[PDB]
Parts: sequence; structure tokens; C-alpha cells
Amino acid sequence: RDPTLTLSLIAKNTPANSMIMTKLPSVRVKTEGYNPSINVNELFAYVDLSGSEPGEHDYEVKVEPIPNIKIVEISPRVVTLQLEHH
Repeated sequence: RDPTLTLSLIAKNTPANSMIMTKLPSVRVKTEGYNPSINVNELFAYVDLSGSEPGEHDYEVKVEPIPNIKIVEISPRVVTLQLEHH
């Protein structure tokens, strides 16, 4: 089926006492494989803010593991976000 998915972007490990000022864009993912029972809306792409300081930085977009599916393309691949200390 090699489904093309549209996933919402989620931020992981957002530093405590800090807030993301940027609205996270959606992500388009091309895949290879088959899977009839995997909730698309329950699937997410993510950016890992582990150890980030306030300001504007670029983060690599990644995809949460999906059974029987291999991610072959992710757009956008990188996202620019702004972080502000509380």
C-alpha cells in the first residue's frame, strides 16, 4: 500500500519552565509496506527539544515507529522553532 501519511508534529522533552512560541506544522510522510489497522491520527511525527536553550533553533523531524512500515521520506525534514523561558 505504501501509504503517504499526514501526521501532526509533537514536541518531546520540551525544557521545563520554557514554552514553544511557534505553531508546529503538519508533516507528510512517504512509506513502504502495508498496515491495515494503524490509526493515522494516533501516529505522530516529533521533534526532540532535549537540552535546548531559549531562542530560535532548527530541529530534525522524526517519526514514531509504525509496525510493518518503513519511513522513506519526511517533509518537511527540518523545522525552525522558537523557545522562550517562562
